[PDB]
Amino acid sequence: KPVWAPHPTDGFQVGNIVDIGPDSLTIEPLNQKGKTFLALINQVFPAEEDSKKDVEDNCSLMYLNEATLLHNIKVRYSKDRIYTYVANILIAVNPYFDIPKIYSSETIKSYQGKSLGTMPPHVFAIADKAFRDMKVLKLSQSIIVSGESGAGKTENTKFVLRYLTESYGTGQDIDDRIVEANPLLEAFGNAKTVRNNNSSRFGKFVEIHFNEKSSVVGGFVSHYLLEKSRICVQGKEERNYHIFYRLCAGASEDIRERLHLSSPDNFRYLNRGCTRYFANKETDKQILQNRKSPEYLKAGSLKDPLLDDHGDFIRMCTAMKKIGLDDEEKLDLFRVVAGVLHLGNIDFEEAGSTSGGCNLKNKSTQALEYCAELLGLDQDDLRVSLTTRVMVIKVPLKVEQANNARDALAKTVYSHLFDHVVNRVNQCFPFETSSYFIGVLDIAGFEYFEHNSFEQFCINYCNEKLQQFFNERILKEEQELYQKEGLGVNEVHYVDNQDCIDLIEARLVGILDILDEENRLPQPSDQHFTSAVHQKHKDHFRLSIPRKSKLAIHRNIRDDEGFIIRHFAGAVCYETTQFVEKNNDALHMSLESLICESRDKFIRELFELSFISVGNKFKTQLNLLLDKLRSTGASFIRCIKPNLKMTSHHFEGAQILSQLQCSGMVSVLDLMQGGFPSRASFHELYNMYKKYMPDKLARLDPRLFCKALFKALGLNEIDYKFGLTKVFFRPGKFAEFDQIMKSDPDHLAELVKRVNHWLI
Amino acid sequence: KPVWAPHPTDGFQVGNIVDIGPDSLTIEPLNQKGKTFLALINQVFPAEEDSKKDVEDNCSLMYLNEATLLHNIKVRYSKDRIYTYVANILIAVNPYFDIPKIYSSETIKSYQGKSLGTMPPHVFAIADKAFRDMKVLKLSQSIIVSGESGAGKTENTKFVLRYLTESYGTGQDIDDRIVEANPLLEAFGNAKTVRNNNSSRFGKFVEIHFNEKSSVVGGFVSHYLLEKSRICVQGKEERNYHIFYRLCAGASEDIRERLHLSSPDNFRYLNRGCTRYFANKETDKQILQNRKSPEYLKAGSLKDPLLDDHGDFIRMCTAMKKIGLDDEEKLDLFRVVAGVLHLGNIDFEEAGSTSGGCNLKNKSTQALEYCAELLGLDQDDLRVSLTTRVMLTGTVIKVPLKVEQANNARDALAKTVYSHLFDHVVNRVNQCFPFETSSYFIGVLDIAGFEYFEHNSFEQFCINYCNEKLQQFFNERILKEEQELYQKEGLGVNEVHYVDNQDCIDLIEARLVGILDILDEENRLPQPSDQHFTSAVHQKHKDHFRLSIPRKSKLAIHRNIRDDEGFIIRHFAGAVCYETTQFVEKNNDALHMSLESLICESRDKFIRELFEGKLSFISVGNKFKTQLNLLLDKLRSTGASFIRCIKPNLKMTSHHFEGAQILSQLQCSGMVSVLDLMQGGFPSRASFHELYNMYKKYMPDKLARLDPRLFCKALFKALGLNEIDYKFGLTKVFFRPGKFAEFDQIMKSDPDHLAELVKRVNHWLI
Ligand SMILES: Nc1ncnc2c1ncn2[C@@H]1O[C@H](COP(=O)(O)OP(=O)(O)O)[C@@H](O)[C@H]1O
Ligand SMILES: Nc1ncnc2c1ncn2[C@@H]1O[C@H](COP(=O)(O)OP(=O)(O)O)[C@@H](O)[C@H]1O
Ligand SMILES: [Mg+2]
Ligand SMILES: [Mg+2]
Repeated sequence: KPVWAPHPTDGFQVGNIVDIGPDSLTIEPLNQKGKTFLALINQVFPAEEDSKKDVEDNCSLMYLNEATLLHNIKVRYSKDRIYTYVANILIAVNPYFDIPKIYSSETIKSYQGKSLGTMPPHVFAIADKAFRDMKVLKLSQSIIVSGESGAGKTENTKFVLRYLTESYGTGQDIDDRIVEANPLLEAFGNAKTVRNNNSSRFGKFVEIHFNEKSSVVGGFVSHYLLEKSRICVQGKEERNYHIFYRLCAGASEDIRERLHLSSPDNFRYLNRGCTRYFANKETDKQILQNRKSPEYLKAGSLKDPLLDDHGDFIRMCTAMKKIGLDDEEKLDLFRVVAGVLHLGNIDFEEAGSTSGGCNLKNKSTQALEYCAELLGLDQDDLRVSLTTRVMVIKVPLKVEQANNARDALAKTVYSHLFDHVVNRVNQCFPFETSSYFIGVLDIAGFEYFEHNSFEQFCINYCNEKLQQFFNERILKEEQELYQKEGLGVNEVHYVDNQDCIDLIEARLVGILDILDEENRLPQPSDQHFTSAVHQKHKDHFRLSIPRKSKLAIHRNIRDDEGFIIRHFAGAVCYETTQFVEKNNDALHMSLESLICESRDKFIRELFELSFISVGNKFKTQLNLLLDKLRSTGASFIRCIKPNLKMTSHHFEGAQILSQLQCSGMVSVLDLMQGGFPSRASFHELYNMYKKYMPDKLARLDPRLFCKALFKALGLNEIDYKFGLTKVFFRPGKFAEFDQIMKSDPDHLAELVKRVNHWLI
Repeated sequence: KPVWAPHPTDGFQVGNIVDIGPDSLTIEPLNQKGKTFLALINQVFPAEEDSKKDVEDNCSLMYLNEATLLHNIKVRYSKDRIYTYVANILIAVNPYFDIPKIYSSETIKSYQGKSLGTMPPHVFAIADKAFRDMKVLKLSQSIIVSGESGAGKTENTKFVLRYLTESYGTGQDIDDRIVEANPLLEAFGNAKTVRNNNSSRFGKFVEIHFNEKSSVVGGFVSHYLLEKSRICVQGKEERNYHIFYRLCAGASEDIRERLHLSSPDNFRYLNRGCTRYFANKETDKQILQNRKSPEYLKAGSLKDPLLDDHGDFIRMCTAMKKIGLDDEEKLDLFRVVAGVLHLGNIDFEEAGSTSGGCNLKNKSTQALEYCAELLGLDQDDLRVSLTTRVMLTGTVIKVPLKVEQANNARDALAKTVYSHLFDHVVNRVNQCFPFETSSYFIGVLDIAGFEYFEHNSFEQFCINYCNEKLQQFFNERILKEEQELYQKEGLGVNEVHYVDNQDCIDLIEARLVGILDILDEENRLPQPSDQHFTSAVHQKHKDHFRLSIPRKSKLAIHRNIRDDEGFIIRHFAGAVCYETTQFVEKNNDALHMSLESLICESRDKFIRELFEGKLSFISVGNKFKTQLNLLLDKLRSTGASFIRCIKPNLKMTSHHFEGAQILSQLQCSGMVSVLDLMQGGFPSRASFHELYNMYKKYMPDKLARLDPRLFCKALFKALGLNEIDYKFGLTKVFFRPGKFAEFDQIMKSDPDHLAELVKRVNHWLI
């Protein structure tokens, strides 16, 4: 009798149905006899009889639906239980505080070799299940950690890597080198955004490699789309990459003087964003007064439970030394960071024309001197390369063009530094050969804002391709297997997004190749690119002009000023201004030659028609990643952001429900509950027990020995289902399935004995 | 200067640009000063300076666009010139009257061995180009004749076959035999529809086979999807297959009495359609009064320039006798036709409570007697098989049928007997021109043309799915492979992007989730439902570009159709809304075992030969998919030539060019896109190495010393070709449209010809 009905902020609320209408139900809310509200019949759900209980696996609920799912994970969250299963899929709700001892070395040990369901839900169990599948099925594994910005993807990725390296690594300098290399990646690739204080501005796939003995030999980090625009400008509530602030706050006085550093407000590439440090009462005392910006002295430090610019610098330097980076290497990295900062301080003024173009302002001499010294460049060569350009003819630049050459040089130098850092990290844990790998995927999900540019376009392209993988693995392949085995499982359908992917990535006519065409034209134009997209995709369902938008804020955007992509996760209107500029990874040959001919060996090694497609380079990386994903066994962790305020114990029902809906988790609740996540063929099960079986058992058809074995083990006909060639085990039966699958000879003998006792 | 701007019925109208706005052009129509209309900038095209002229190849126009194409086709049509090229593709506009001597034996001879462009555009030239390619390239050929219903596909297919057999045959009756057998195929496979008085209700692929000497050895006809529903019921403006009317109108009194025939109004399988004969003042006098239905006596005869039920019967019988069918065989065919007619006259009535079944009405005794006698069946065996169904239970037992189920068993038996008769007729025709072995073939494809009506069923669905598949072959061969070749050769030809029609194929034939497979699933269920099938289609294909619910239709006649009662398929040739009622029934080719056993165990040797507890199910859709994939493998393995037929109006009238209707066909056929791609296309090509090697034993040292490309350049220049006519690629030399004659001269391997051209090069080499 009480049901779940919609609630604007809680998602659902308890009530009683008092009336019915076509398409509607009248709901009386709990302890409010008289008051009523209407709801569409498909928005009203049965509730669990016991409202105080919680289940570890959502598949155990009497009624599995979006409302019961939300309530179950709510109750668990209020008891600081952030992990809950949906069969072998994990849901992780960001606690926004450190829950005591749930990631301890003791907690790690307790999860080792334990079947799913034998221990409470946890990321450690997902990591252990991937290890056991790799070890047993002799197949590489993938762990996909999904969710919105601030959901907890990066944190759960670290928990997976720590679990695997601590458990299946002997305990060696080599073994720790995968975990210890992380503060280095975050310093150069993470930054403070409005949604996350430690936002990842690059995607990653971290592979832990194993030998034949299922022991860690080493690892490999693949990185994607480092956000270039952040290098030069940030919003007032955002910062540039952590490294700049860690170096400004933590460097020794000798380092600060050698790099000519000062408080962040002195650098153009930092002073448009927030120049405040992450610090507490203690660490603020360790930061010298000369490193503190006026804003930091007025507003105080930024607050975060773990981020600390001074502490993170010391930790970073300690990690660098432990993984094998010497001081020379460390100082070379800092020199480039400082060089990039001084570069941003170079200002230009119009020349008297007469002679056209621009000059460096006399106030920029000191910045020019510092930048050229740190980048090992000749001062006049840098001065010339920032105010002129070559195109056959050398021509002067206007102020605006000079500001752009300076910003292009900074973005390219920094991006090349990040690539060096990722390669250097890979060089700490290399391996001659491996049998298998366990790969963890940590990358930004589908996103949109008021104004959508190339960055959003690239990320949303990635998630259109990943979505196809998710649909194919969880829905298409799973339901196909049930069909081929004649299990009669109720069919769950999905919209195929191959055409959406085609729109973007089709050869010649794909958006990426149309964009490439534009970059190779004599007069490249964003308007011309956008027109060529609309002209080449007239009848297309997925492609629309901005004037067809539902939102009024887009109706004034011209046909040649944008496009609407009807993505699987919802329509996104893109403003196409600067798509041509952002699509070029190549530095102009005049700037390229200048930096390649540096006096510094380190700088030259960063760089060891100027056009390199950002979109097509990314498509090639994405396809390689997708080939690895498709060739491996896949495990999924869906991270949930509980609120928009980074607060603990603030479960926002409506916001959480929207993520459960949008992620597609709801659409698969009935598939997953009425599914069979564990399976084995009757022949392989029979062949494994064959040498232990007596004639009475051996004479039987494989199907019949399996039947006898399951019955002797106290399994009911509900817990499993026999197909044509395979036996299938329901969710919540992983422990029993692993007991049936255990190949240990003493174990095989022991079970044959149980069968013999059951037959008598 | 005057331009082409849109016109609602003419497609385009000539006008002058007087103003310009942000998205428009203000047009003043010709000779109408002061009057104006707005058009989108994208919809206004340059016109040819000379409006009275016409060009034989549309590639010759100064401005190649849809408006100039339409006008060129129009001007030629007004001068009774129904054929026009788009390089090596032919456009054929149905004249709807006999143009004098353009298909004469004299016209046939004049096209023999002539290169494209040397003679006016004509189907004979497409047939000759296919012959020359087969002889020279040692590769089988296919001629694809496309277009909607009434466009002229069947007529142009006949012209091709007559040309090839008359030109490249023995000279005896053996070549004529392929042509002479046709009245037999049309009598059994063609019928009067609202779009065409002689509509083809089956698809065909006619192969003319050749020996090593490129001489006709024989032929082979492949047939696809004869329409089953027409055998039993037709609309008031349509008829059943021609044979029924030809036999009713032309049979001798002894034949009429032996088959117990009468006027068409006496048969259920004819009296729901139009029972009027095709006749003129003269032939109506040859039809006896006892053959004439009340409707024929009231409304008079049906009018057609060629179709005549009395005359076509005599012609059919004359053709049968000439190709080798004796009277025994002829009478056996007529007997089955009459047996099918009498079968339809068997009516049923409720049996009562005791058995919840039915009985034959006492008024149906005579029909039962006649049917059983003509089909060589026992009367009581037929009575039992039409009113009962055998079931398992494991003892064999019968279960009574309800009236509706017995009407269906009767109709299933008629459709199966008739279909088996048509298969026999196609095989018998193949037996008239067999061959032990052949080197190559020239195949002509004449499929049932794209058609839609007020109400669209499974027949239209199957027809249009096939018309779709052949548009995909055209797209793949002309618009895909062509541009890929130019790319692989580095020619830098401007890329043409067309809307593909593959997504529509996928929707229909995709495994498991395809419409054909979902329909088979439905037939295999305990309670098969059309609504359940339609729901499954909509559920598995959400937001598809080619799938839509019927209420989303543009036409008012489809907006009251329920979601589970139909679907809209967006075909390349225009959106079609299908009513899905009876899709499950029409998708079953199988006859229930009781009816199958009854017809296989006939007393008649002819009937038995027509025919060689579980579910009786054979998929019509998947059987058809398998035939089409086989045909498509054959097409993909041959050199392809295309003829695009155009229907000028919806009234079957001559000298009525409907611009808007014609333009729509030019758009939907991909001709508008082909024209674009020929602005820089190269339909003729050859390896310069293979070309150099062919002349090497004839060329002097001065030329032999040169790089192959250089001898080729010397040869092209010596032959008066300009640098604009040709283009060198990485491995091939390419020639622009309008240079076929010159390219064929370059390619001629005849040693005397090779020597003669080397002499021309030596004269050019001063
Ligand atoms: N399991 C967790 N335990 C403690 N704090 C967490 C946990 N997961 C996330 N957080 C907090 O939330 C922040 C955002 O998490 P993060 O992994 O960076 O998100 P994402 O990578 O999805 O954007 C963290 O920096 C941390 O403060
Ligand atoms: N070239 C032609 N010359 C004379 N009559 C023609 C010609 N093409 C077609 N017709 C007329 O138009 C009718 C329809 O032609 P048909 O070839 O049967 O069309 P389709 O097979 O494409 O539906 C013919 O029966 C004939 O009356
Ligand atoms: Mg992250
Ligand atoms: Mg026809």
